[PDB]
Amino acid sequence: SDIVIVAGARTPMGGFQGSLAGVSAVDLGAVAIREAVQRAGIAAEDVQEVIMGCVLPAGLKQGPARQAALAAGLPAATGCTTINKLCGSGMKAVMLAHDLLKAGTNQVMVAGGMESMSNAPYVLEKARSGLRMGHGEIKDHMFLDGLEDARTGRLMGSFAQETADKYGVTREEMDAYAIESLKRAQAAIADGSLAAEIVPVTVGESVVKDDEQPLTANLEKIPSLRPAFRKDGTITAANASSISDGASALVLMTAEEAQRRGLKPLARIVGHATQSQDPSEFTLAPIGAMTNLFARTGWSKDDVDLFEINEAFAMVTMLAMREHGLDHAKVNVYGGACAQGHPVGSTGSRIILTLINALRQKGGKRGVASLCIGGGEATAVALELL
Amino acid sequence: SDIVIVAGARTPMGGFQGSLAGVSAVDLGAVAIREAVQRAGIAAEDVQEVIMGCVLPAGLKQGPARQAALAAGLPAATGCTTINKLCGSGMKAVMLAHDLLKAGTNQVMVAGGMESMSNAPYVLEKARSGLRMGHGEIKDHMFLDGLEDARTGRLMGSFAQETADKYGVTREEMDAYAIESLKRAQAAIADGSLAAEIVPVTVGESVVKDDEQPLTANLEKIPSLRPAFRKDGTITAANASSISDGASALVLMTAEEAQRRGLKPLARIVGHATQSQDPSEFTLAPIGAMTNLFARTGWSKDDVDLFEINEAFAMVTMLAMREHGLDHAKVNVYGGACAQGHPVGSTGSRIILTLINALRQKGGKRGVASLCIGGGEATAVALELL
Amino acid sequence: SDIVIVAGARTPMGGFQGSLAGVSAVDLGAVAIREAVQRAGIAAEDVQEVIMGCVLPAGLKQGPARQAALAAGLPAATGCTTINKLCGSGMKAVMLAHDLLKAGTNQVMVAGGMESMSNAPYVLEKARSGLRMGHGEIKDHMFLDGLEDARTGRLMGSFAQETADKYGVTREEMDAYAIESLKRAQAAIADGSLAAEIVPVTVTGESVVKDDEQPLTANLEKIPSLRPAFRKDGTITAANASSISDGASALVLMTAEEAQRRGLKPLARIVGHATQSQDPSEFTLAPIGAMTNLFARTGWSKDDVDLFEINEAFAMVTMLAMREHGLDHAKVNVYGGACAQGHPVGSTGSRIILTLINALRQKGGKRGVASLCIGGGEATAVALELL
Amino acid sequence: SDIVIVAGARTPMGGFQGSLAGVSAVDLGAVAIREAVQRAGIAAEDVQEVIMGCVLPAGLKQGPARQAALAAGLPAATGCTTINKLCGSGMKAVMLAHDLLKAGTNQVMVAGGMESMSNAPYVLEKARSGLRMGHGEIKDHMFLDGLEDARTGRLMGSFAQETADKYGVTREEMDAYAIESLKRAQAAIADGSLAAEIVPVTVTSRKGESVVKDDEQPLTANLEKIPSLRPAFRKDGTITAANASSISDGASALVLMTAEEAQRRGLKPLARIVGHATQSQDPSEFTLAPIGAMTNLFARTGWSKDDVDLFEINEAFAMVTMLAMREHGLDHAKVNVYGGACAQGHPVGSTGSRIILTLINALRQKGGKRGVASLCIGGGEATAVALELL
Repeated sequence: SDIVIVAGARTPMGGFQGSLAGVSAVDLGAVAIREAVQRAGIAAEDVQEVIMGCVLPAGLKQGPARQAALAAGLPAATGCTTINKLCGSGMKAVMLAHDLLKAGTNQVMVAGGMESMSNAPYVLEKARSGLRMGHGEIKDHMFLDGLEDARTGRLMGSFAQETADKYGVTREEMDAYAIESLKRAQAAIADGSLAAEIVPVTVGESVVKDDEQPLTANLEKIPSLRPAFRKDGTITAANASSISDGASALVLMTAEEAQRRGLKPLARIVGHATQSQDPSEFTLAPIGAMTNLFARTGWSKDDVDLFEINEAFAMVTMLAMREHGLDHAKVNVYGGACAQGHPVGSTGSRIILTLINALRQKGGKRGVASLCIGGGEATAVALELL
Repeated sequence: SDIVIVAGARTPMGGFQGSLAGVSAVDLGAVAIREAVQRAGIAAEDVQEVIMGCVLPAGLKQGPARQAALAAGLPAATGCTTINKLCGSGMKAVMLAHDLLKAGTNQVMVAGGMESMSNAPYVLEKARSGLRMGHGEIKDHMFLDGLEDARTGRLMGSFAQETADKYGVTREEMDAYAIESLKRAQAAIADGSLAAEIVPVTVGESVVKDDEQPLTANLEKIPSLRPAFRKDGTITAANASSISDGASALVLMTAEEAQRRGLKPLARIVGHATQSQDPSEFTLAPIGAMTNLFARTGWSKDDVDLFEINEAFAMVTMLAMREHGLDHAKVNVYGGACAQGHPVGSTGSRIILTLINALRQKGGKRGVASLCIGGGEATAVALELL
Repeated sequence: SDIVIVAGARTPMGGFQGSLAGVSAVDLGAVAIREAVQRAGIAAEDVQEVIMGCVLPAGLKQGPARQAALAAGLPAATGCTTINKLCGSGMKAVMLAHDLLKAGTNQVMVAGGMESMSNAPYVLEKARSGLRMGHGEIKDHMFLDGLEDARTGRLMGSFAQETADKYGVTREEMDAYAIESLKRAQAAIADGSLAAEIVPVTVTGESVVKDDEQPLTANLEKIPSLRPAFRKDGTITAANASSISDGASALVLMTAEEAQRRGLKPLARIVGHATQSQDPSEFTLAPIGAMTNLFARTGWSKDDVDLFEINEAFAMVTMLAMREHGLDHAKVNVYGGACAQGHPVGSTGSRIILTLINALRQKGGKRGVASLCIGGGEATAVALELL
Repeated sequence: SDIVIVAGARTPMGGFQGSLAGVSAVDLGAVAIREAVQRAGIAAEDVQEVIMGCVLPAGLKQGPARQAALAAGLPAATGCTTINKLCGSGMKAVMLAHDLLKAGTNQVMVAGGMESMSNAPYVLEKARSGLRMGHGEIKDHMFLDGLEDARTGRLMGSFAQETADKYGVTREEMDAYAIESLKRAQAAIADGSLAAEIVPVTVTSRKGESVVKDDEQPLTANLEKIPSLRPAFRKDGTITAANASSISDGASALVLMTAEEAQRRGLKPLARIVGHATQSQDPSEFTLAPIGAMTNLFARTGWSKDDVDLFEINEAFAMVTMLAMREHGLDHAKVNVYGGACAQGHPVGSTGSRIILTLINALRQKGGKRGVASLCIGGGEATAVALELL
């Protein structure tokens, strides 16, 4: 009945057209799954069902999760499903695995997420039936089906900008938050802290073992960047998370199944929760996400040692902290997406590994991971070390 | 907790650039979702969670399932996920919602699927980074992301031709299955047999109420047509399912939740199962699926009054009927995808609705629905009318 | 020194995705080059150089005039060039051929043009270096490289609209001109007057296209009620403007000495040619200048001219040229023009030369002037007489 | 009428997506023309007709030559034609300009060519009517309309490789001529011999505005790597990136007049054109066309190789120049004396007029009076020009 996380791994996150541009989302997935299975102390053959999140599947070919599982060396006998809950896909994958394990459908599962934003193709909406006469449109798949509101075509960024104005969040405040996340991401790379959640990728040949974007960023240029989403706005490239490539994966089991294998798992899942509201409000949903999780769990803000609230935009984390009265001391201790980027499919499960690793290395037992989700939603997971 | 299908609705199936060509996957999902909710005798605000099948999301804009729920008239408060288990997607959405109800995450869910194969756009792969020099491909998204093996580039039909040669299934055998399926579909259209599962679609403004492909098909010429996947092969455009457009949604609840609302559910989900094996062998996966399903539930084929076994190819239903010793008179009794079409996102849930309709009208009680899946898989669901 | 047209052929003019859409511009040029040379009574090998106009060469493959020449049965020893003087490309082709023969470069040449506006591809401008991120555009080759002004991005019809207003031309005048062109073009097809200039084109079942498509599918009743085409309260329409069109044209040219050396009788002598170049916004007027410059160099006057071919890019082009030069509509485009037939951009310039010659032979004149306007602000004119 | 070259200029040659990638073919055209009309000591207005060679006009907008002239600053009264005779376009523009001048059509013309191979777009053949079902193609305009045989679809390098094989030409021989072409091209750059023929081009980068004054490829070529380069056109071939000219960006323009019109203006022209010739044969034998073209020119002019002080025989491949030199019995010390296309590159639309400018300049500086300029042409052709300094 108690659902435990046995092991996991994430690739480095790559800059846009950066260090993982040579690697398909499927191959990044395969590497995370392979490593998570190996760390979990089980053979490939034991994995009953795979669920992998992926927001941008055009050009990935038939069954991104299925391709990822086989190239991870999981046998044909492992059934696979790819899921899209946008930004939250990765967490939603861990939340479906969780419910399937409590439903008694399976005993060992892989859940996680993958994105190569660098390899999203373009689409021709009128190629098939004919353009006929006159100039036409080639659509960016990542903007069209990923980053843009469907009803109004506006980038999630320009929604984030109306909310930051509404809450009196400042240019300097969001830059201060984004600088601090950068410093923490740099410190964490430098002292070897992230090694324990990372699996290197090899791409003539070359090993990417460290998050690219925080080792390339210039903290000095940050107060002078142009507003990214609205003329004379306050949100920039640096105080919003960057387009990125990465994959993440966990092995979940029932506790009985861990113990039956003689495995000591990392963490039990205490609960999960979902908040859904107007798309315009997506950056605020984690507040809702987390108040639902507190009510379901029994937990309050006092019970939690560490939080991972994803930095989709600096303002998302800051307003969640403010509305829930949290200290930046307890929140994204190793930095986050502003410094490292946001591979939308993967971040949802990635922040769940990061939370564990930091609970383990900083000496906590209880954590909450949470992120906002295009279309106006947010997921949250409550977690205890064992 | 017992898990029940309270109500369900399916659009007509349209042919490739046919009757529903003017309607997006999202809008087909919305017609179906709104009508299921209506038929369940609840309000839109009552649906806590939505999961919808969708194999080809290119061009549909952000969160297909999310756009469908909201255009259905479901509030922003209902949370939404899009899933992809290829031709299995709609059955997998119903399986996930089943397991989430058993886990106690929700009490009311909509699950189903939605495909506009007509409106699948074209994909340009290396445009983003630059083609640099030399010619390139522009990929049919439907082919690349839907119908072709990933590792080989081979259409699933090419795998089905192989398997059928290997099992000694002949052209006249496959065509005999195909002519019978057609007469069942035509009869069922003329009968008014399928008025209870269908919700019409408005595209002047003409209402589409009937499956068009069964009506347009030339029963006469089935044995004349050229082979599809090999110049001397036995599989044709008519003993394989056609490209089509459609959607389908069910309302699922706990037994207790339908009882509290004083609703009369249609059916109980007795259980589900998945089978996964080599991609080249996907056509045979339903045999293994139906074996896992009898094991999981203690059912036998003698327990089953009616089967709905998806006719992705005639040879898939003929081989599953050969290996399980089934009567054709009890399989796909209002026809199937050889006559009607296969909108790959929707068919998995569609056949669950069609199985319940025929059990009610033909007066059985116990039903099995199963279908094959790109990547070497099949899913299976056992239900019982209440 | 004296320069003669020995013979020629033009394909029918097909509509946009109409009768010749299954045929490439290279293959339409091949049909017209082949028949011109059969009608001249010379061997493929007696052709020393080819010059073919083609405004929309993208997707046509290496050397459009080279391909059409070879497909037409001409040997590899015949040198080929492709030219683009926009709408004038096909007249200019004849013009360069005339000068090369004058200069002693060759004794026997083929000159004309070809266009498949139906087969014009789409172009993607940044796909080589990278779109990087964001929505981009896919550009209609026919519009980007043919029909739009490069400096403004404005359709030629948008220039034509402003000029027609400035010169006091009305909806009713242009529609009336364009109904007359329709009636002439239908007459000439039905009574067989165009047979002798046309080479039929067999398509792929297999069938023979022998008649210009567009005058036969035109709705005369709708003309007066059509929406303005290039400005929301304009007078110009799809009907009194020329339509996108497919086809090709080809003439054999020689010095007079070579004609009599081989003992041929040529159709016509070329008395001279002229070019008028001015502001692209004034391109509909440039023919007025072109004919003026021609009258100055030949020593002809309007009154020496028995028949005129003045291409109907727009009905106001021919109207304004007719008004300024004081020409009798009865002596101008006697078998109709491009308002009814279409304007295959690269072919038209040489086509009206062949039509002018057929018209003089059957209506019983001697002296003709072909002129057309050119995108970018130009115009060419040719002086002909029958022998 | 005698026909004189009064003046001309050619842009530096940019490598594929290199030094001139941000300039359109037309902007390179404008720059060459404007500098040629200035050096010719005439006014923009005195130019009555423009003929510009351009092999890849997709995406350049309506009337490439017309835009080149208007942007250079020639008035709207100056008539303009774009021409395509593939690799020979530039030279064809000048031959046509020579003929129209001889025929009395004009007294003052501009001829040349312009190519931006960097900025050639892609084309979708079936997008108009629609792909309907199944995977289609997106074609490289440079390849489809410039560099491959229509009939066979084969790259011009494929034919080149097959002719080299047919004649027994060795990797070593081909590399030895390319090593010499690059030495010549480096030495020409460094002691400023190319300065007189070149008009610099102004470019932009994230650095700001800079000036491109030099041919980039001779400067960034690795001389020592050349024997070690992989073959370019068949698994176990002899032709490579170094012994075949490179894809390139560039424009060139000449002012032509009748000798009378130049006299009338008090100008002193650079050279008279003594004649031109063309050779056409099977597209597979394009690399051999220059041999016939020169034989035909010799026949039309009454000249022999003994009358000729310097030659430019464009190095589309090392083997083009090498086979012409062997068959015409030519001295390599008198052929491509400032290097050629193997070192510098090959903007297909400009190279025909460019080499005529290089040949005049070599003749004034290295000495001599009489030159021949000849190059091969995709589709199996070749043009040649004989000219005399005045």
